[PDB]
Amino acid sequence: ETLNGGITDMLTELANFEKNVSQAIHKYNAYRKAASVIAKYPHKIKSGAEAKKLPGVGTKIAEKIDEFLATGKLRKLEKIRQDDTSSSINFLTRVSGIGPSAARKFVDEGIKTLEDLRKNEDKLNHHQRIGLKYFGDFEKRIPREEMLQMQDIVLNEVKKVDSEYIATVCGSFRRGAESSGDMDVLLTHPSFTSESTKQPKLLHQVVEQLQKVHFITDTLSKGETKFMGVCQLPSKNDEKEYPHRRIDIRLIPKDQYYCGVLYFTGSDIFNKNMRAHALEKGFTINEYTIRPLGVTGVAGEPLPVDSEKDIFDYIQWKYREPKDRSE
DNA sequence: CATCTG
DNA sequence: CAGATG
Ligand code: NA
Ligand code: NA
Repeated sequence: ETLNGGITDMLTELANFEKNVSQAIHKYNAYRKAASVIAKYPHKIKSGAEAKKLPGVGTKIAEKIDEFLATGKLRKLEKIRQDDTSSSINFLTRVSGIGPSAARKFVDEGIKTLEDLRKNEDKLNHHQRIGLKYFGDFEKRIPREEMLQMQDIVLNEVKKVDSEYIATVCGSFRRGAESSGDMDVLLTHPSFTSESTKQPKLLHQVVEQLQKVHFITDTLSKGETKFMGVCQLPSKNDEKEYPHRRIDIRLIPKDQYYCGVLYFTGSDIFNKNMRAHALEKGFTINEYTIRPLGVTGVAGEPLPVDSEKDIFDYIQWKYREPKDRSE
């Protein structure tokens, strides 16, 4: 956690690069396990040879560790931090809708900058056009003071559309947290379930509303259960318009809400432990259910959840307010 | 994992 | 349809 941090980060930068630039998925994987395993390792790695002892770690890495340990740097790390090409890729990728692949094409196409991009909007898809348009906003964090004002509007509108809707805002928003990265809304209705053969309107109906009033301003994507888009806090008394923010809506068959809601809530850490305990309590949990565990190794059957309460009960645990769902 | 592209 | 992005 700090005894072998430099080494671990390195491997990360390294991993990163194999993946992002080179298409070295394998190598890229290679770095990751390594960092993962040095991660656990309890002592002060005092050498490569030492490290090699580790599973996951070979000669090439071990070699790298040496140079690192030996001198506060690594030539490869050095070169990769300079190379304006590889910098391009990390950069472009900062745009929504641009990943590595795209990033690489564009570069070899000669686009490595923001302006580069605008000059050739023509070359981007709807998402990326969008992404370029909001780069700034996209990067800005979401403050709860705003977060609240937004959830206010959402809930009120889903409500009008139909009193039977059930919306919930997950994320760290839900955990407590002062700011957040994007609005994530969970969505359901009684009239939609595991078996219930669909209902698309269920989703497009609300979406409609939001936009109706100008809260939803642009579309990243819109399926029949998921919608990725752009909302915006109606600017008040003209002088201070707000940042544009990523928001997502997702339909769920009622019978599987709470686990969803549980799960999207977090923390990643929380889930695990909670999940680990579920298992101890002879249970299994995932994004959708809670099944009694058979001793044969495994076994099925989704247990019924009417709330987040139902789940805890099951695993016979302390009901956790979202705040303390941290770790 | 769902949606988009082409 | 494969392949990419989130
Ligand atoms: Na991107
Ligand atoms: Na293939």
